[PDB]
Amino acid sequence: TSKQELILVLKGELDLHSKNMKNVINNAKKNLEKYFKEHFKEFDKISYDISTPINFLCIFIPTLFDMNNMDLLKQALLILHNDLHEYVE
Repeated sequence: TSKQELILVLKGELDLHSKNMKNVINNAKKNLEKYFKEHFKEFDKISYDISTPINFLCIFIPTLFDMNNMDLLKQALLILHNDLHEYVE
């Protein structure tokens, strides 16, 4: 029903394992359970993908939307932002 995507952006100064993908799995997962552990049972799924190693990241968070009130992207927008904000590399 509802579809959302977060245009991530990293750097090409890496040549061994990308923390980007690991950042989504750590968040998309931690966030998911966060709703299941805090709210017991919610309604929202998260996914991600890589758009060329020398271009940009393509995040695709699939959510039905209904009882979220736009309070789940706070972590997604922060994780990606902080990633390209300071460095965290």
